[PDB]
Amino acid sequence: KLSPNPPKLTKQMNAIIDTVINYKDSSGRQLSEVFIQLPSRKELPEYYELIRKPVDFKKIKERIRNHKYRSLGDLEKDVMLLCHNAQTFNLEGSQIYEDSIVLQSVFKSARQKIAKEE
Ligand SMILES: O=c1nc2n(c3cccc(Cl)c13)-c1ccc(C3CCNCC3)cc1C21CCCCC1
Ligand SMILES: [Zn+2]
Repeated sequence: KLSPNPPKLTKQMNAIIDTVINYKDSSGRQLSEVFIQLPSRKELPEYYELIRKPVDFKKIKERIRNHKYRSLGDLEKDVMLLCHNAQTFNLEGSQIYEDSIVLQSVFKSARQKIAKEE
């Protein structure tokens, strides 16, 4: 039986992503900043050539709003993809690559705290 996303579920998804977006490291840097929006096609076409399924946090929020994720697992898949793409395009040890590893962890913590699924 297909059915709409319960408002409870949508609110959880938004709280989890807000936690990830709002996260600041110990120096006060908001790690999500560069990841909110993809590079433009014009300025970085090689990104769109190398990366099969580009995604940014703007698109993830839109997919929540449009009820494209049907589960926390769907949401996780897109956040993991975002981070995977970062680690695909960017060099090991770069700030962006390292940040993406932290954000994966922040996501997994936020999901545990906010959904309490265990
Ligand atoms: O993997 C990413 N990787 C990058 N960006 C991403 C944005 C959202 C999601 C992901 Cl997963 C990435 C991103 C965005 C904008 C610029 C800039 C914004 C300022 N003018 C030039 C393009 C750059 C980038 C890089 C690629 C180039 C090196 C830095 C990170
Ligand atoms: Zn891959």
